[PDB]
Amino acid sequence: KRMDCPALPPGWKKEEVIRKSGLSAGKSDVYYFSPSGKKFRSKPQLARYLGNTVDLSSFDFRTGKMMP
DNA sequence: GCCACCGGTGGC
DNA sequence: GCCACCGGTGGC
Ligand SMILES: [Ca+2]
Repeated sequence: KRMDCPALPPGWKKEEVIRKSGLSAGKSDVYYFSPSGKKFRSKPQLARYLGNTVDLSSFDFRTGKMMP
């Protein structure tokens, strides 16, 4: 389920998806959804989309929390 | 053509 | 040996 992510700017949501088949079955992937609905799979991709005005240095992609 | 899904690996 | 990061792609 897509859950609100207050660590991000307004509108952002986070989803954890459990892999269903293959040797990695049971592994989790984390996705973030922009307010406009675009999907992001890594902190570099996320940071490039948001740009310099948003400080993600303390941002922990896997947990979705600021981890300082 | 798109994209959800799993596999591969460079850097640590 | 692990995993952040992203490539390949089958099913639509
Ligand atoms: Ca916020």
